[PDB]
Amino acid sequence: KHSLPDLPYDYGALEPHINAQIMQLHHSKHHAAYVNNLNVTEEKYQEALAKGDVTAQIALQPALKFNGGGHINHSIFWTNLSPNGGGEPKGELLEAIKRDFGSFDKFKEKLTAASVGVQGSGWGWLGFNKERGHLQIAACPNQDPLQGTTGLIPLLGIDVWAHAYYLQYKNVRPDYLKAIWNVINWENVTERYMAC
Amino acid sequence: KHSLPDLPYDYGALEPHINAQIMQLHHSKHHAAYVNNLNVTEEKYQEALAKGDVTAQIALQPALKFNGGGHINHSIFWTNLSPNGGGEPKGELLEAIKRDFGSFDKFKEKLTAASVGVQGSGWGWLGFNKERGHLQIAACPNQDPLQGTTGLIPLLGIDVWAHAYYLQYKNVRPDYLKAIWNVINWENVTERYMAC
Amino acid sequence: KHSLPDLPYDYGALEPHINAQIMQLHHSKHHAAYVNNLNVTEEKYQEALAKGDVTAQIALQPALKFNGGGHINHSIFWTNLSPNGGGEPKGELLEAIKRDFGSFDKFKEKLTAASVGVQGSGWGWLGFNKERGHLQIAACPNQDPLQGTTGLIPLLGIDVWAHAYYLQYKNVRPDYLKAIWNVINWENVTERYMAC
Amino acid sequence: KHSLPDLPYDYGALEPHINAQIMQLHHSKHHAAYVNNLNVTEEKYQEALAKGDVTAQIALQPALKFNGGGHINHSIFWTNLSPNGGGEPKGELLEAIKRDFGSFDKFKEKLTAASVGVQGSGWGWLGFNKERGHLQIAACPNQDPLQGTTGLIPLLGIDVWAHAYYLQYKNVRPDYLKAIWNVINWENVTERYMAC
Ligand SMILES: [Mn+2]
Ligand SMILES: [Mn+2]
Ligand SMILES: [Mn+2]
Ligand SMILES: [Mn+2]
Repeated sequence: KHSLPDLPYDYGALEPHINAQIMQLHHSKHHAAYVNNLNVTEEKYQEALAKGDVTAQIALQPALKFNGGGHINHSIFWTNLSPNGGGEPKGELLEAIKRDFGSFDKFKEKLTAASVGVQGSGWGWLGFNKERGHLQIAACPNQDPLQGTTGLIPLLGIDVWAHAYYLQYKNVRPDYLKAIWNVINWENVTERYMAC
Repeated sequence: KHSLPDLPYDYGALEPHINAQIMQLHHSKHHAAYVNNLNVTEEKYQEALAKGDVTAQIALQPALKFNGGGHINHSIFWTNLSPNGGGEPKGELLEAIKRDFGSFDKFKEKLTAASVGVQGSGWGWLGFNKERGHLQIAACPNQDPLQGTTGLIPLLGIDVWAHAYYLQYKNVRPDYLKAIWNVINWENVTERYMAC
Repeated sequence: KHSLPDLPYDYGALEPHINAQIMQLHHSKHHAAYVNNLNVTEEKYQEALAKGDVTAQIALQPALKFNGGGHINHSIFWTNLSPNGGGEPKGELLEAIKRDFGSFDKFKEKLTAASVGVQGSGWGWLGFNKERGHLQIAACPNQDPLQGTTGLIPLLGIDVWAHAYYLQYKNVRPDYLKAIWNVINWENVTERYMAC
Repeated sequence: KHSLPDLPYDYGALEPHINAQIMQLHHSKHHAAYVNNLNVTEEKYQEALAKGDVTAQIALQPALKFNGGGHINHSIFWTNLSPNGGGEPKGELLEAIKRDFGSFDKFKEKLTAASVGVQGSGWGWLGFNKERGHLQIAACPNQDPLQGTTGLIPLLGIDVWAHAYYLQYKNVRPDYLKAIWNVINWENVTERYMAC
């Protein structure tokens, strides 16, 4: 069982950067749909599994990756934002940032470039590479979850699906990316980082 | 060279089914971006080709498929719609429809199911199978063009990228699909069909 | 768990078309590995599902598809071959082949083309489409199973992984394809066809 | 056009690690086919580009990637091997390997893992990342070229297509990988490394 997580703010807490209408639809509609479909897919897989039905398992697994990934991605995203967010990180996170990307600006520039460049719906990720021990930027198609498909540990995600910005910024993703920086919860990103 | 095609109507000609704001953005912004990037990609490929630079050719070819496909898909789409559209087809097209899908309703039902089911951005296609000589429904991811990636001849396309309906129907694709039936130019679809 | 099925004949029963060495390697080494790995992966997957670990499930997915498909594909393949095979089929399978492909020779020409044209490792597939009600030819990459990833019901499968012909026909697949027609078990393909 | 490069040594020069039969087949049959097909595809592509036929270009894409990559990958591979190869590298390539992987043995352990773990046909790739400035290991499906699809500059390539080891090591890739370390041309990998 999986559930739709309650936000730690209210829908309008991020205005004017991300309007309340987007936050409400994104949470109670889009994320809700992924959780519901995820639960369905996984009561189905559990019975395909019990019967040893390999064909059903494999047919199931675009559904499970899309909805399961949708749940994982959005669950992290909500925690990645805050009405008291914005600014720059401090401590080991900032030290690591300029160590792997040169500076906070270069990092910001590369993450923005990765998110805006996604063809179609997708996500832009700052991740941690456990093996190599360094920060890394990656982009995922649709709702493919970062860790499950790449191995990298997710620290910060920028959702570039049209439903995350279109009603407010239309076709101009650059404006969407430029605005979100003001509400990123660097306190949460650092927590994620330290746990690695 | 490729150019942005002039519409055969004005932006508001399809109201209330598809509002004027969507038609304007979709044409002068989204389609325009694909044509521009397409032309860039193909003056680049032409010089990669002249130098025998295989690596550059292969690096180029997500760009070319995405923007080139974007141009092809939208160019057909505009002709697929009409303010005098709607209703049902007549002649050999309707005969072929119920012959391959049972009835116009079953067909309509399956095409709607294919479009609404697309994970992420994509297109739903009624196509013609030259080899087998029958109608066929297919769905393509992002801007992958039907013929170039499937071999099927495109007859009718339903664009399910959020930029084609979100401002008006939000997350409810079913409402978007239900509305578009009233402005489909069956006269154009039949032309496409007869040419096969 | 799953099991390596016994072969319906001796390893050297398909000579000279497919030598005993290949049959022995293909069955007792390759197919056995898929079963063993399939079981290890399923056990795994059962643990991830119990804990609701979506990430573990999504990460497990390529291992399960590859091994699950390996087991499925090969299990069908063994029954598709016979020392008393060869020639053409009779009954309605034959009429269906005429109806959907023109003639038996056109069918084998197209199934051979789909098999030889597989880039890298893969399978050429005669299948049945329940939706349309007709036979259809498809090719699958590596060990992706026909039904699970396509919806088509498998009738006859041709394995074009190098481990199925390289020792005997080297770089020449056409020679392999040409030879295999002599050991096709049409009785089995007919049974599979009458079942759906 | 493109050309099948001559081999820097005789076909039996890598014995007993890679027998003459494989080397002869791999070079004069497989690589030659990629070059020939690459040239036919390019000529083609030149015609489609002249006419501005986007559909023909997009349809041509898998043929060109597969053959173009085949030619690129194999051309690098021949220079990566030598009768006087084997042992370890010296100079800064060695320090870079220590710095980015810990030790030479950890590097070969990881490059071997990436190569043996390739599902189906593919390549294991040592590469250099110009953006980050460090060595990196990557695996590519079938004939997809490293640079063109990844951005990484190729230094050392290990071919795991069955046609590169099956005749000699059958189903056991680890034996093949274990053997190949004896003929690696570190002089060439060093030159490729110093160039970028
Ligand atoms: Mn989202
Ligand atoms: Mn569109
Ligand atoms: Mn096989
Ligand atoms: Mn090779």
